[PDB]
Amino acid sequence: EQFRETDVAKKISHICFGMKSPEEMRQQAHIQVVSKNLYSQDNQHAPLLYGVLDHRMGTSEKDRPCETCGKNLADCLGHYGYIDLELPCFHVGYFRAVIGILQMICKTCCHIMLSQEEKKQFLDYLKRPGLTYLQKRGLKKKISDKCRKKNICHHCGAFNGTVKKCGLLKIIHEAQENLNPLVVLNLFKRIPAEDVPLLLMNPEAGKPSDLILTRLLVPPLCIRPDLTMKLTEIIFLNDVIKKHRISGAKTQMIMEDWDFLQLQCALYINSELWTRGFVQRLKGKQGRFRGNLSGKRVDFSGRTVISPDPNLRIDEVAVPVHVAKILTFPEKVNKANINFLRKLVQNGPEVHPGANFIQQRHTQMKRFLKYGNREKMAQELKYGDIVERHLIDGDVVLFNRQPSLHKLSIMAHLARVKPHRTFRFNECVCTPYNADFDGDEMNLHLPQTEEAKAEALVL
Amino acid sequence: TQAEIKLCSLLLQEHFGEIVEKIGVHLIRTGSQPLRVIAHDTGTSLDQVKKALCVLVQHNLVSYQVHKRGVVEYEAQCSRVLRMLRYPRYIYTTKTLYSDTGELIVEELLLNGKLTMSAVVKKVADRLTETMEDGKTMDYAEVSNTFVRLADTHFVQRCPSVPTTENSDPGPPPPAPDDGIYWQANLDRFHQHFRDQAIVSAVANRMDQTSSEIVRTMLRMSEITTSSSAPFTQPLSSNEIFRSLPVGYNISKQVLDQYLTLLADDPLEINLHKALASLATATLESVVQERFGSRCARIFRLVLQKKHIEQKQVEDFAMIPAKEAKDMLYKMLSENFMSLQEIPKTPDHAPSRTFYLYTVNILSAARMLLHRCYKSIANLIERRQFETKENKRLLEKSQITAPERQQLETLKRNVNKLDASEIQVDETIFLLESYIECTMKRQ
Amino acid sequence: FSKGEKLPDVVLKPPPLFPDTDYKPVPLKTGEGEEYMLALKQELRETMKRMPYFIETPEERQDIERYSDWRRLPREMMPRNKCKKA
Amino acid sequence: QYKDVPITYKGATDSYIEKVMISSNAEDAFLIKMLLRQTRRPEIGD
Amino acid sequence: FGQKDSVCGVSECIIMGIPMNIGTGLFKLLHKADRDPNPPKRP
Amino acid sequence: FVLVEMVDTVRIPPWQFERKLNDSIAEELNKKLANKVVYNVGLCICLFDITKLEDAYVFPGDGASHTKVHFRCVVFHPFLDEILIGKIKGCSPEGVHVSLGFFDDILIPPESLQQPAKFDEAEQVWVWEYGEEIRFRVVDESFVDTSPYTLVGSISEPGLGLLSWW
Amino acid sequence: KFLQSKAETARESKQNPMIQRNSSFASSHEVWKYICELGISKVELSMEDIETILNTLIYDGKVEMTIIAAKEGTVGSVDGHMKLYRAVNPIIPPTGLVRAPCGLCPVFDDCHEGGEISPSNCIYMTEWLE
Amino acid sequence: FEVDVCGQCGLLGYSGWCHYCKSSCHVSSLRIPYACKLLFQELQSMNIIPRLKLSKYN
DNA sequence: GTCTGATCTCGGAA
DNA sequence: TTCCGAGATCAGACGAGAT
Ligand code: SF4
Ligand SMILES: [Mg+2]
Ligand SMILES: [Zn+2]
Ligand SMILES: [Zn+2]
Ligand SMILES: [Zn+2]
Repeated sequence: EQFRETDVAKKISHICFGMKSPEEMRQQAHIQVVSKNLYSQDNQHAPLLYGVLDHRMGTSEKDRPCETCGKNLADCLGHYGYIDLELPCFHVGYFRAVIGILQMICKTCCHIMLSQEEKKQFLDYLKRPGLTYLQKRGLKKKISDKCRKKNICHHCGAFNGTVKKCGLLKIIHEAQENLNPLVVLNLFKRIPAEDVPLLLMNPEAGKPSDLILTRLLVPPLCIRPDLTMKLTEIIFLNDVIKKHRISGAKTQMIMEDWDFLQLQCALYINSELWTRGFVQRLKGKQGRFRGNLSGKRVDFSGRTVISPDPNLRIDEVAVPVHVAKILTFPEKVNKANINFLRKLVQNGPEVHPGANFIQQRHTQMKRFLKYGNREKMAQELKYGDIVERHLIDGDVVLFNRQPSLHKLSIMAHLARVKPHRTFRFNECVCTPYNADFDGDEMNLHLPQTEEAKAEALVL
Repeated sequence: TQAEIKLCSLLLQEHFGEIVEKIGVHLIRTGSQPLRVIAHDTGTSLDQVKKALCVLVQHNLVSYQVHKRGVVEYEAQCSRVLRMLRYPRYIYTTKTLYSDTGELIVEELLLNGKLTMSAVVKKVADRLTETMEDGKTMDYAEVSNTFVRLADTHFVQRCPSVPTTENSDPGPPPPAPDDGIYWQANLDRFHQHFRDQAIVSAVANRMDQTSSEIVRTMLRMSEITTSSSAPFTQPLSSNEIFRSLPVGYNISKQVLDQYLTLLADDPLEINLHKALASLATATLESVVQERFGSRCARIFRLVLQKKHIEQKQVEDFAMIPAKEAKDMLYKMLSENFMSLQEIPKTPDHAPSRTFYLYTVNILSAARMLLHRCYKSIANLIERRQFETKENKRLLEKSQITAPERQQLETLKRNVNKLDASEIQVDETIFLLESYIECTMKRQ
Repeated sequence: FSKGEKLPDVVLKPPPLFPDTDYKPVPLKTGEGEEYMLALKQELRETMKRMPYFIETPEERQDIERYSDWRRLPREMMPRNKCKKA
Repeated sequence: QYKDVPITYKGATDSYIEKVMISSNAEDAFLIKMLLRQTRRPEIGD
Repeated sequence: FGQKDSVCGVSECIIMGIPMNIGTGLFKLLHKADRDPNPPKRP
Repeated sequence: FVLVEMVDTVRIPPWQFERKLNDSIAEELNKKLANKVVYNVGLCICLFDITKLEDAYVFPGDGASHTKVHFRCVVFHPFLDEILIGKIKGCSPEGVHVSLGFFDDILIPPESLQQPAKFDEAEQVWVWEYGEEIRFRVVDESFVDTSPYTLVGSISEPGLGLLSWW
Repeated sequence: KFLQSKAETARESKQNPMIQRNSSFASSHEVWKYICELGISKVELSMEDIETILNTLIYDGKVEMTIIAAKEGTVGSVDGHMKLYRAVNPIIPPTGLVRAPCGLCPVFDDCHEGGEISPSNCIYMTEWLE
Repeated sequence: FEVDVCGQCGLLGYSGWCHYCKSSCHVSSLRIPYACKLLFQELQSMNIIPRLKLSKYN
């Protein structure tokens, strides 16, 4: 009866950065966010109804599970929702590329102003077997060189000019023509797929029609537990653009709230063209790149004041008892530390050579070894399972003095559990740390896997 | 023009096959591409690419030419592939202008692509005799008579001389005596002749019956002396107009001369530039009439009157209320018919400016509706692609319960409602594409 | 809150609609040819076959398909009624 | 309807209460202030 | 641009959480257990 | 029955490093591909041979040994030309159920083609009269996963005559 | 001043002499009326209860300039002050029609494939096919 | 962290199957830091789409 | 609150 | 005659960590 099924994880080979056309934005989202400019919090017991926090989107609190999965906040990802912008508006991230394309393509036939030779000269360049980012961004200069010299096409013969970038997020083409994002959408619809690679947009990633926004993905609720406030400010304005069309108003205000929606869509991305946006979550020493992807906070790590101890070997740090009872190393049970871990699990998390967590052999939750019988857990301890024994002497911790200026500021050390709350090391190894004992503190990480224990000790 | 490429994927899928579509549609997507490069990028074996290009050069969809590298880069012309949609209409006007014999001449010329005279007359000697009475055999000499009779009015033109490059192979393209020389159909002559029906129906349904016939006989005697790139017809005198009138008419010369100076002086204006320019706006106006009622169509004609005089008169010049009117403007704006505010000259201010004036631009509203009509036939064929694969169980039962048969007659009502509706939107393409080709220089 | 109820509508109904199956009488002639050539273009020599089915089939065996008056007279006239270019 | 929000003393070491003051603030709402002694002889690190 | 980057260096393998190939991840390790490409059975 | 050449990345955990690989992979691959129908392939049974075993990597995580293994496994897949011999382990009024002997009780014959005395009338009547033979006729498998059986067969019985038993 | 008026009641009254058109025969030039249309505007149209019995040419000509946009005759010689050639002619539609049910729907334009609005199952073609 | 992407159209699909292209077959779990998953899911929130193309461990 | 390369406008010349 | 040099204005950034 059973049919075969594979259960195997994989690894990243490459990342192909692309866009989603606004028909792909809709069928990668589970709910419409056409609902209220209010926060979906109701008057009584503030629940969530259709809003901008539908809960099929994500989860902001531990008690409320999301609806499109059954899972709670812990092990559920985000799910996507989408809002429909009434009037299409410029994406401020791709906005320099829209002027970069409207300078290349004709403003009447939507072909690139080139000969059939220069096109074939550049398309011969693009089918090179070796292609770099340098060999791409070099061409987009050169193709915008030869196209911003011409004034008559070869494919329609109509007359083009310059694209001058008037003001904030507006376009002027030479009482001169103004290209609002309403006219840009169908001009980018009429670029041929012949001329899509010549603007260097790899069309497997995304065609130029989706540089501007007519739908918009709202981020899931699990990655926003103040950017929600910028989303409801859109759907407020997405009704003001919906009401005033069927209400009757002069175009200098319907072209103003379209301008006000143009900024508000752009303000949700960048906010320095008060509330941070999606740019400011990826920027500076606080954003996700420089501080959450590289410089991320770390478990099993402590920090005290240092004091000298010449009576240690150069390779040993004296670790306090109270710290060594907290920082734990998962030492798996392997026929040589079975009697040693049995001897120390009877001590439990109060005597220092002891333990405070046992996983069973199969992901059973770590059994906090304080409440139960330790001797019943000692005898039932078998091979394979994990014991989180204390930081014992002979374990490999690694220092760091926080202004790390050279390679020697992180160094491994064997760990001997001494009787105090200071990190005490030999004073010969203090000029690598540039550490005097005038109240200086320095951190102590504790590597968990056995592969990262040898990489500390040897290297 | 991605929706255009959506149709060329659909048009080849129904006619020949799938890999001849795939290698075909990729060549539309990457252009001047050699034989080995096409087989490597589509992931197709080289034996099937040689066959697929062989069928594609036969039906004149892919053209080959080498310049510098000594390696032939094939190239597919996009706008030819959509002319397959007009194929049964190309059959029909050869039945109104020629007999059943010559109607079958342009048929197997459109079907099998490149034909010699020695083959196509031999084929219609099979098809027309098998439908006629045995013993009353259709004589082939009348076919050779009507074969040249098509060519003297230049409905069939010959293939350009073959390059005969080393990479190209002569043996594979012909399908297996005399050699002869090949030709396709002159479908460009049809696009004159389909335009000839377009202007004669434009006058007859507007001016009078006798006004249109003198337009027809003007254009029927100006066929070979012009081309499609002619900005207007060759100039004629009124004395040969009285010579070229049909024998059904009896009108005196001087009364038709009054109608001749009447027909020369109109808002319509034979100015072939103004003719397709006036017929395209009626195609636009028949779409807003189709979609937004006569009230919004009334303000749609108002912007074709005044170029940049708007929103200070459109509430007055149509007398409809300000609430009801301004939703019609913004619906004409949001669907790109009303074009835009190209008059604002106050600097960088949506609130404070010299007041934005609406203005229709005829070509941006043209190229969109052509792109829309390309999108439309994608939704037509894909439905007929949808309803086909389910009902295959009961097509061969005739070759059966009461809901089983009832699904078939609701299918055959549907497909015949779809397939007829592929052609009624097709006449909007040519009426607008000929307007597109008439305003395009250097092509 | 004024629109915070549901997806705007399942569909939006336009009070004015399409006219008819326009040009009703004469496209009976083209309309059969739409279906006539499609009956003959698919059943033509200028098509391809799924040889990937036969490389997919390892069950090949015998007895299955997987295993298995023009009345005219001579003449010759070659006309240049057509263009002399390209 | 009552959920208790117990104000607990975290610390690491123990602390003795010295004073507990009871008053109204400006908007009279019964403020209560504790005061926790702790004596530390200066050991290694200080 | 449709930029397909491979994941190499260290500023991306740290972001992606791959063991970087610079240093200890340059080579890779095999095992030396009892194995051989064996003969099959006659069918 | 038919051989199927297959390729799998078989992970030996590090407490089996005493045993020889080609045996200890084979003990894993039997636990991976037994009684499991592979879609468009058939019902895998056991391991025939390991035709090529390549070199035992050990990855930066697990510490185990991952050998990519080319092998051949015998599978069950009727060739649309086989007259099999099974047993009726069930009778439904729409059609009989035959089962190959302790192999798979998942072969479900539709019954429309035998001699014009055909009905199953819910009192377990096999056939209205004039081991059991079977002609497996079509391949039919349905991939199960669909949201957050599977080799069924259709089995015929023509005018064989069945000289021994009716 | 007359904003409380429905000229859509009067658009048919300035239309129905141009639908009948006695003597459609082409015996002569048939240079056709605009002054008699100003003549029928001043004294009496088809019957209707009208508050603005005062007859000014500046308030009565405007119903024409709407009805030209509703496909009725252009102006020939209105450059004269009161009386000149003033040629006019009611324009019958120069085309047939050109649309389909799918030309009507704005939101249904989004689809491009089987998606949430895929045309393999749209409501509109299902409605049109009966 | 532990995340599920799919082979074709490679994008974050929750649990057993990916919502875009509901076909559930290509979906193969990755192992990733959560902060990188939060990068992908806030990149995809604006129009930058990191389309991962996986590969098996060699 | 500068330090920054880029990218836009002017102008004098073979 | 056009094109390239030289005049203005514009960017994103300006160390670790700690309580
Ligand atoms: S069918 Fe496809 S195209 Fe025609 S309307 Fe419905 S959705 Fe738009
Ligand atoms: Mg110091
Ligand atoms: Zn969920
Ligand atoms: Zn141009
Ligand atoms: Zn997917």
